[PDB]
Amino acid sequence: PTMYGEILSPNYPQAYPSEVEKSWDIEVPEGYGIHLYFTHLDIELSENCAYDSVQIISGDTEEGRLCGQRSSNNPHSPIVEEFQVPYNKLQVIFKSDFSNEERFTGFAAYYVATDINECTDFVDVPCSHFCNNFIGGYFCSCPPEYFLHDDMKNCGVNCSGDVFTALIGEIASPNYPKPYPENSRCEYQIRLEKGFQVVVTLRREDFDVEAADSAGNCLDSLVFVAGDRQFGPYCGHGFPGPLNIETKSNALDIIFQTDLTGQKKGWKLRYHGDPM
Amino acid sequence: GPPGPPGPPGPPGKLGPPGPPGP
Amino acid sequence: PGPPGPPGPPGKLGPPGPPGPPG
Amino acid sequence: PGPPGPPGPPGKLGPPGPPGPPG
Ligand SMILES: *[C@@H]1O[C@H](CO)[C@@H](O)[C@H](O)[C@H]1NC(C)=O
Ligand SMILES: [Ca+2]
Ligand SMILES: [Ca+2]
Ligand SMILES: [Ca+2]
Ligand code: NA
Ligand code: NA
Repeated sequence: PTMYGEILSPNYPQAYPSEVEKSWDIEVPEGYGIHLYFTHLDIELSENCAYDSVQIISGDTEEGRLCGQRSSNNPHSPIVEEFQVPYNKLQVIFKSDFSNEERFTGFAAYYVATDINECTDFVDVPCSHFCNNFIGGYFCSCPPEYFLHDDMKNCGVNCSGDVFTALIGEIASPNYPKPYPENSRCEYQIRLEKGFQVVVTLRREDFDVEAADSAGNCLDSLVFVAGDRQFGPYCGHGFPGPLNIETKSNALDIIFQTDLTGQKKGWKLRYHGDPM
Repeated sequence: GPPGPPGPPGPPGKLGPPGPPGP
Repeated sequence: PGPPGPPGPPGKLGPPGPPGPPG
Repeated sequence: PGPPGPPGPPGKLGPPGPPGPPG
């Protein structure tokens, strides 16, 4: 694994021998591409470069097959041919046939590792918020009070952990009645004694979450989990479900999931305990 | 302006490889 | 003036190679 | 007028020579 290197034809800068087949394997570290450029090219010319040729192979396709004699157009650069590959590995193959009718001094080439800008070089940006490119890689960052997920791609608000054991309580989405945060997963847990059952009540006007898509799928959703039984997912302007839910369980999980865009007022509910 | 004419034909091919050995 | 013309066709076939070795 | 096109590619490789003598 190198950052730069040099590739010279056999016996350069003198003439190359006949019937030779030399190969070089070029490798730069991960997170880099390769800029390969020729500064000298003096090889026997033939149709399709069949006799003598220098070959460039990225992945396993052919980037190019060079032969003939060429000098640079610019006096500001000796580069005659150049290749830019988005891969970290490359192969160069030089071969010559049985005879040279003239003095052919072969070729001279150089390669340098080129940084990949993952934030711009691709169709999609691999970060929910801010993408930070550096040399040899990249990293994602988050706005204040947002934290990076284990996938190191998604940023989300910390709104999980609060366990409710009180027999009566109220629960609301973050910042209610101000808009809820985006790209977040909020988990609320209610734990009562055995003999009691969690019953959730809320007013219909106390629920405003982004509406479902054209296929009825909730992009933002609120769901109640009581073991195997399940209530939801709920979304839309106004609570579409029952305003009074007897969960038949002393333990209830409340999960509020939101995507990247489209936030609304949120929700506010009350729970209490009924006997079994 | 008026483009140049199609170039001349290339040089003749090089000598063939030496023949096979004899008996 | 005008832009460069196109390349010409290929040249004539090369001469036959030398005779083989012995053995 | 413009520059005449670059000369064409060189002719095909000559055929191999005849077989040789025998030491
Ligand atoms: C979020 O806040 C809670 C306190 O409410 C804390 O226990 C927890 O460690 C914080 N971070 C995460 C990832 O839950
Ligand atoms: Ca040759
Ligand atoms: Ca990078
Ligand atoms: Ca949303
Ligand atoms: Na050489
Ligand atoms: Na809210």
